[PDB]
Amino acid sequence: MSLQHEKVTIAPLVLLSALDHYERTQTKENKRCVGVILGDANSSTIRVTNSFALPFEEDEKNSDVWFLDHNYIENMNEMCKKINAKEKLIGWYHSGPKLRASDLKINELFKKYTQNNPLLLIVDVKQQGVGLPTDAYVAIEQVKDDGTSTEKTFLHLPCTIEAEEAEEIGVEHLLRDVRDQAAGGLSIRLTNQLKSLKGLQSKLKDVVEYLDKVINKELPINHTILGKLQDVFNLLPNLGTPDDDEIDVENHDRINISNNLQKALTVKTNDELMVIYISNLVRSIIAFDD
Amino acid sequence: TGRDDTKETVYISSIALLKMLKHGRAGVPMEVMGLMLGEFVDDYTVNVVDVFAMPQSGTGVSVEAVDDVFQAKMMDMLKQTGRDQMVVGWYHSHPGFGCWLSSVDVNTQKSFEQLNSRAVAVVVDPIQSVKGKVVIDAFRLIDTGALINNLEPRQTTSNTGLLNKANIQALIHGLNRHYYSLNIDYHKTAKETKMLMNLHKEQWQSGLKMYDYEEKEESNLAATKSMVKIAEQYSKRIEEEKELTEEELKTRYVGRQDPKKHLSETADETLENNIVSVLTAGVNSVAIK
Amino acid sequence: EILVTELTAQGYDPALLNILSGLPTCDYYNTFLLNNKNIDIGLLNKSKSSLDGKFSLFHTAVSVANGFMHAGTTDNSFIKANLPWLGKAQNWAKFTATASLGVIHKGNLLEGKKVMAPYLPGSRASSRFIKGGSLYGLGLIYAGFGRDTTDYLKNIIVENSGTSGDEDVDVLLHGASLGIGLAAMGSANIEVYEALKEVLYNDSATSGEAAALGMGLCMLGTGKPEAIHDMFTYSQETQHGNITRGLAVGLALINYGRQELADDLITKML
Repeated sequence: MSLQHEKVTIAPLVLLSALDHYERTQTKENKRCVGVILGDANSSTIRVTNSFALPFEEDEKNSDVWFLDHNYIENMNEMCKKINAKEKLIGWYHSGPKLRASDLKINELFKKYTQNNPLLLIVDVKQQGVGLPTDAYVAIEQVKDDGTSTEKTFLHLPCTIEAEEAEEIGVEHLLRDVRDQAAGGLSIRLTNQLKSLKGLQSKLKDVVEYLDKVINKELPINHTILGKLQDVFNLLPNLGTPDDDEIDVENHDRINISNNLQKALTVKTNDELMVIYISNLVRSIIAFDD
Repeated sequence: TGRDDTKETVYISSIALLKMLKHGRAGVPMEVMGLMLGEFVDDYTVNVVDVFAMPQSGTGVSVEAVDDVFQAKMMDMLKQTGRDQMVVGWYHSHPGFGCWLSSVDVNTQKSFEQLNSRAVAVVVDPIQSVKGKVVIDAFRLIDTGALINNLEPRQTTSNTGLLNKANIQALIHGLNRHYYSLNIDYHKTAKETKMLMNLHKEQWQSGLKMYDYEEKEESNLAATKSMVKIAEQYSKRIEEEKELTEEELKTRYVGRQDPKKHLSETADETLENNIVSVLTAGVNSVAIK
Repeated sequence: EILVTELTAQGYDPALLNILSGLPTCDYYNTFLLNNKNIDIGLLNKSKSSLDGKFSLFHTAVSVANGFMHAGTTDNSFIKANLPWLGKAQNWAKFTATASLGVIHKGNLLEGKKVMAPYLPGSRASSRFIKGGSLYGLGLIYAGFGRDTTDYLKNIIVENSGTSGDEDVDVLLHGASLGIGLAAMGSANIEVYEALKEVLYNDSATSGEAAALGMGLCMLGTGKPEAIHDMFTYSQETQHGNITRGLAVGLALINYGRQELADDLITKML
């Protein structure tokens, strides 16, 4: 098993396919579609190219009770080679809104067939998230230095996408939106600028109330989270630094370029002002002549 | 009366489209193929819900390179997952050539037409789908005898359609002598839209994230110099621009590309670029501390 | 329709109540058209030569075109000019030619059944198209005048609304549903609304769209909230695009003259 990971890259196909398979098992209300996840690994970047359904039953009475049809998984993999002989198990997807604690026991079963720690890719079917509608975890077993026993736990990794160029234009072809969450002109990136700041608000809210929850409702004092929080402050500026004074000098510089650029545009349009007057001036004569 | 055949439009679900592209480009230039699972409802809608790939061969497409043994196992895999419906045809990918059926492919198609008459052949060009257009065209065999009787007009009855011919040359030979091509529409849901349009996790990490300010100074330097050269060129032009006949001035005093226009494009890009960048600096500096 | 019932009880002569029907008034229009219609029969030939009849799209343009040109009085010139040419066509090109007779013979109430008589279901069986396209052409003939015609078209629909339907049946049932729409236009027949609702619920290929149009015509202007919602919903229910288009615009017919009482549906449709 690879115990080295960094990122998860996801093909667009994977997400869409799990939503299709979800409605065709007709799953909802704690019955959640679970299929196998196919792709490349032994790589720090988990590259997920495809996904398929397995025959799976989820009991809603107990989620620690589940059905997985193990025999099917071997047969399906032989047909995966027929398509392309470089797709293997690298985990399993969940279709639910969020992480279950029965998902740790499920993850055990796919270890048997993987040369990499098994991936949990939550494909939402309500399409939440302010980035991608996918969350990503990989199960890691580690000692915890907080005085608590060895856990197997799902630790978060970033989500990214790797899309084939051939496929990507199909996304553009399908999509008739002119894009307001991706770069464009000034106004488009002006939305992108406000959108990012409003994203920071939402993310900043959740930390504050997690900290409240720890010392009154008694959620674990998790040192690893709070350590990254200490580094947020140390990497945070302080007023009266000559670096943040240099920002003032650097503001002057780019604004002045805008100031001259603005003048340049004003000149050019005043050439067209005079042109049109010369066009009206000739067309007085033509009218008068008729 | 007999049976009348009429227009259809092949609706390639968003899922189906990505799979054909993925499987087809990856296997190019060796020919790729696979079956189309879907359903026919209506009399104007072929709805392809999913496709899969059948194993490649270095004999490419053949009537005996279809392989039903593999089809049967695959069908039972969808049956256990509750996804089987009806195989609505076959697709195959020509490598860098156009969409047209080969003579061999006509006989591959003749087999599936027996099994279901509404079966299509969907010819894919993957090395041409890296434009801003995806090139995919669809065919469906029509009886040779019917073509003699002038029953190609029959296939466009009861709408004006979006009728257009995207490709001729081998295509219009095969249409004439075999098939009726179909236009292609795409189906997708409102869920699937949101999945497709989303392509970054850095959506909220792109107006707080910024580029190095040395790179910005280099950029302002580059931009201002470029427009300085274009201005000298413009100045040479606008020593006249006052004689009869616009076209004579454009040749003589170069208004070849119009240095007015050229300066406008360049001005406007760097001007817009700087307003975002200043705005990013000022947001972070004031808000964070 | 409400006005005549009142005038009877105020006490009036039956001459007046004949006018208010409009059947006399249509005939006065018939006469005017009978006498003065100036039509180029040679133009019809030059177009006939250029636009082939076995070429189906080409055949339609002509049938429609000549049908408009000779529209108003029963003219059998089109039939005789193009006598072999019509039979060359089939599929919807032959459907149009039959129903184009009702464009030419539009109005002509007295002779309304009579002239369309050889193309009627149960006196024609050669094609499914002719059988359906007469019912539609019979509907144009009584368009705005079909108070009697409503029952006669409805018999065929209710007979065919128990079927799951064949593609043989669909072509007959389609023209019935367009025809009865015109016949019952703005007469507020809930009988017709019910009858065509069961046709839409068959899920038939051409007929579901044709039924959807027909309800909107009959129930023009009423703004019935049952009809508005049921049809709005059915677009998701249906899986045929034709059927989906037919419902959307049939709601248009229903919200005629209802301006901002109809604001609410528009907002939802968009």
